[PDB]
Amino acid sequence: ARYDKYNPYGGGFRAPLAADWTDADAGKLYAVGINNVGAVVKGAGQSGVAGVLVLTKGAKAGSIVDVMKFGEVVEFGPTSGTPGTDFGAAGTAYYADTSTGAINSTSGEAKVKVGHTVGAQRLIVAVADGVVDPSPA
Amino acid sequence: EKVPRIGQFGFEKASEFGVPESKRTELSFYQLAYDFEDYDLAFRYTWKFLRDAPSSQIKAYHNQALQADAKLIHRKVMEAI
Repeated sequence: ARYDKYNPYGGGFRAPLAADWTDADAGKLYAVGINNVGAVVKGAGQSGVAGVLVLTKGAKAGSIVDVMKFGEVVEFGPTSGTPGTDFGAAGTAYYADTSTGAINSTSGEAKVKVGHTVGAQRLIVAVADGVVDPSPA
Repeated sequence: EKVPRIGQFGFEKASEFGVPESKRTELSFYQLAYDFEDYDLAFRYTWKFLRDAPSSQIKAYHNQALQADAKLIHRKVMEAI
């Protein structure tokens, strides 16, 4: 995955990274949140899910990252896939697991919708306010 | 007298896509002034006294008022401290 359209004014925001992200995560997309210290963590923090993050290379804790709330992500596929391979399905909604920050097409009441795909490899990012269903039957 | 001051701000760590928080600052001041006051003294005579008194006593009186002035300014400078 890569950022393709990013808007610095309310489309995304600067925050410090809470822990090291390794080159094993390079080019993966995760959903992310803010911990009680004000730094970026995978999954929901205290904030709920705040946005999505891609790093093109590994990054150290306390370095600044650009979290995306609204934009376009290209070369997209599920977080469990391999970058530049195993792309998304065309025309479908994508959801974060709030615990791990992993993104896939399977909906669930406790999950957060992050966007939908326009053709297999492009995700239109537009992160929801909260979980799909906070009051199941 | 007016003594102004200005607030101050610092940098932020940069990033690859996003943009910085904005910075502002504001003025404020103290101010101080100097007091002012008026002081009086008198000589009074009867007509018989000015007819009969030596003119040297009047010059001696004028000189002693001009001394009482220098005493006054010193007290009011030391009171200020």
